[PDB]
Amino acid sequence: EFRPEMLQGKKVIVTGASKGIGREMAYHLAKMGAHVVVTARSKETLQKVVSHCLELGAASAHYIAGTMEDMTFAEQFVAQAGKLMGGLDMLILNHITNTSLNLFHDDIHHVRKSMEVNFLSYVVLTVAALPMLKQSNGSIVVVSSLAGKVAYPMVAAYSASKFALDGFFSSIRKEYSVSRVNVSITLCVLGLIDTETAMKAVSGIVHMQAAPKEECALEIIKGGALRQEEVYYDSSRWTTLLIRNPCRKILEELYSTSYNMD
Amino acid sequence: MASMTGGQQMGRGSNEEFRPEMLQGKKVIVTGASKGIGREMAYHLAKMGAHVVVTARSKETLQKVVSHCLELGAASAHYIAGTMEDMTFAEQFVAQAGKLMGGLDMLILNHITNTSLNLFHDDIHHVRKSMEVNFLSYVVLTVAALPMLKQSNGSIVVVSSLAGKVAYPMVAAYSASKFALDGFFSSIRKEYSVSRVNVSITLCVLGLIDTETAMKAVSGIVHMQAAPKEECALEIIKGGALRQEEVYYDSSRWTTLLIRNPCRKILEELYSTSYNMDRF
Ligand SMILES: NC(=O)c1ccc[n+]([C@@H]2O[C@H](COP(=O)([O-])OP(=O)(O)OC[C@H]3O[C@@H](n4cnc5c(N)ncnc54)[C@H](OP(=O)(O)O)[C@@H]3O)[C@@H](O)[C@H]2O)c1
Ligand SMILES: NC(=O)c1ccc[n+]([C@@H]2O[C@H](COP(=O)([O-])OP(=O)(O)OC[C@H]3O[C@@H](n4cnc5c(N)ncnc54)[C@H](OP(=O)(O)O)[C@@H]3O)[C@@H](O)[C@H]2O)c1
Ligand SMILES: O=C(C[C@]1(Cc2ccccc2)[C@H]2C[C@H]3C[C@@H]1C[C@@H](C2)[C@@H]3O)N1CC(O)C1
Ligand SMILES: O=C(C[C@]1(Cc2ccccc2)[C@H]2C[C@H]3C[C@@H]1C[C@@H](C2)[C@@H]3O)N1CC(O)C1
Repeated sequence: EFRPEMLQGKKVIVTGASKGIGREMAYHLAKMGAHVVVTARSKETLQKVVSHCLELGAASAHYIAGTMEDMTFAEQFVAQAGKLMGGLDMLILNHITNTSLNLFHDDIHHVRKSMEVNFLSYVVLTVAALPMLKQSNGSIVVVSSLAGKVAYPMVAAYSASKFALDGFFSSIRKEYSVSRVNVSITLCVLGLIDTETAMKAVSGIVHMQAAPKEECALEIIKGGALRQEEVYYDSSRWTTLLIRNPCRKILEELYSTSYNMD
Repeated sequence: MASMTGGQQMGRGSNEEFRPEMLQGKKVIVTGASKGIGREMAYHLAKMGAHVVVTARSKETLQKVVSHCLELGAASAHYIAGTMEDMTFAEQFVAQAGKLMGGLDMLILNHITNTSLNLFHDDIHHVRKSMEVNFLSYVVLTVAALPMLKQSNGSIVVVSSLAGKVAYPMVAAYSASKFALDGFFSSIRKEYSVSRVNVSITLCVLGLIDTETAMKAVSGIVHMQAAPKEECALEIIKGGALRQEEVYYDSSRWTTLLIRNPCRKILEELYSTSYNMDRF
C-alpha cells in the first residue's frame, strides 16, 4: 500500500517534465517533499516548472535543459543532477520525440529518431544512474504505452520503441534478480491521457476516452515507490482485465531454471 | 512450355495445408543466408524450384550456398555480398536482387549482428548495433521491397525469437530489437489490413535452434533442448507461403501451449473500432 511520505526527501530525476505527465509527476513529487531535477529542451517552461514545484513544497528543485538526441548530454545530465542532490533514489524516464498519427510509408528518419530518443537515451540514462541507484537501492521508472504491449496502426515507429523498452528493461530486471542488484524496474503501460500534445495529435482520428494526467502521474509514482514490476493505467476497465500476460510470467519462470551464472 | 501454361497453385485447402509447389518459380530474397537457418531456407527453396537471391557479408561463403542451390534444383541462384550496418547497401541490394529475378514474391528477413550471452553493464555500442542490424535494416529492406511485393501480392517474413515475446537475462540488447520487430511489423500489418495492401507479414517466434553460432554461444551457460535447423527452415517457409501472421517453432511442447497471447488479439480487435482512418 502506497504512502505519500515514501517520497519525502527522496532524490528523483524526471525526464520530459516541461509539460504533460512529466510536469504533473514533478508537481506530485514536490507536494510529497521530494528533491527533484527536471529536464527537457526548452529553457523557459523548465524554469516555470521549477518555480511551481518550489511553491508546492519541494525539498529542492532544479532543471538542466537539453536534447535527448545527444547521448553525451544524457550521460552528463545524470552526473550533474546527482551532484546537486548528492545521490539518486528514483529515475523517471518519461520523454519521447514528437510523434503524430500517420501510416508508415518511407519515414526511416522518424523510425531511427524514435529508437534514439524513446529507447536508446533511456538505456544511456540507466547506465549513468546505476552506480547511484545501487548505493540507495533505488528505482527505475519506464513510462511506456498500451502500444508497447499490443499492436495499433498509425504509430509503427512509436510502437517499436515502446516494445524495445519492454524487451530491454524486463531482461535486465531478470539480470538484477540473479546478480542481487537491489534496483527495481517499473514499466508503466498507459492508455490515452488528456495532455495538450495527445489531444491535438488524436483529434479527429481516434476519439477514445482520455484519462486524467494528474491521476496518471500519481499512479506512475505509486508503482515506482511500491517497486511494482508493471503499472497499468487506462480509462477502459476491459483493458485492465485483458492486458496482463500470465502465460509470459509462467514461461519466464520455466526458463529461469535452465540457466547457470554460477 | 511456360508461355502456354498458367493458373494458380493456392486454391481450396491451400489456406490450411502447405505444398512444396507453392514456392515453384517464386522470386525470394533470403538475408543472413551464408550459414544457419538462412542457408537451410535457401536450400529448401532451391529444392522447391524457386528463384533465390542470398545475402550476408562473406563473399566466399555466399558462393558455396549458390552452387549447392542450383544443384538442388533452384530456378536461378545469386548472391550480393554486403553489410546490413550500411543502410545504403540494404536499399541497393533489394533493387539489384529484384533486377536479377524480374520481381519479388517473398522477402525473408533473417540476419542479425554477432551476439553473445552477457549481463548488461555499459555496452551501448552493442545496443545501438543490435537495433541497426536486427531491426532498422529490416525496415529499410521492407521500404525498398514494398513496390515489388505490392505488384505480386507478396509476403514479408520476419525471423524473430522467444526472447522477442518473453524476457530472458543475458540477451538484453538482442531481446530489445526482437521486441521492436513485433511492435513495428504487427502495427504495419494492421495498416495494410485497412489500406487493402495485399502483402502478408509472417513473424517467426523461434526457440533454441542447433546452428553452429548458437551451440558455441550457449555452451555451459544455458542448458535447454535445441531444435533442428532443417525443420526450422521449412516451418518458416511454410508460414510465409500459408500467409500466417505468426509461426511458433520450439523443442518444448509446453512452449507452443503457452507462447500464444489470445488476449492480445482480442484487445487489438476491441481498439480497431475506436479509430478513424479515412485520411492517413
Ligand atoms: N499522452 C498519452 O495519451 C500517452 C499515452 C501512452 C503513453 N504515454 C507516454 O507518456 C509519456 C509522456 O507523454 P505526455 O503526453 O505527457 O508528453 P508531452 O505532453 O508530449 O511532453 C513530452 C515531453 O518531452 C519533451 N521532449 C520532446 N522532445 C524531446 C527531446 N528530443 N529530448 C528531450 N525531451 C524531449 C518535451 O519538452 P521539450 O519540447 O521542451 O523538449 C516535453 O517535456 C511518454 O513517454 C508517452 O509515450 C502517453
Ligand atoms: N539459432 C537459434 O537458436 C535461434 C533462436 C531464435 C531465433 N533465431 C534467429 O534466427 C536467425 C538466424 O540465426 P542463426 O542462428 O541461423 O544464425 P547464424 O548461423 O549466426 O547466421 C547469421 C547470418 O547473418 C549474417 N550476418 C551476420 N552479421 C551480419 C551483418 N553485419 N550484415 C549482414 N549479414 C550479417 C551471417 O553471415 P556473415 O557473418 O558472413 O555476414 C549469416 O549468414 C536470426 O534472426 C536469429 O536471431 C535463431
Ligand atoms: O500511446 C498512446 C497515445 C499516442 C500514440 C497512439 C497509440 C495507439 C493508438 C493511438 C495513438 C502516443 C504517441 C503520440 C500519439 C498518441 C498521443 C501521444 C502519446 C503522442 O502525441 N496510446 C493510446 C493507446 O491507448 C496508448
Ligand atoms: O533467440 C534465441 C537464441 C539466442 C539468444 C538467446 C535467447 C534466450 C536464451 C538464450 C539465448 C540468439 C542470439 C545469440 C545467442 C542465442 C543463439 C543465437 C540466436 C545467437 O548466437 N533463443 C533461445 C530461446 O529459446 C530464444
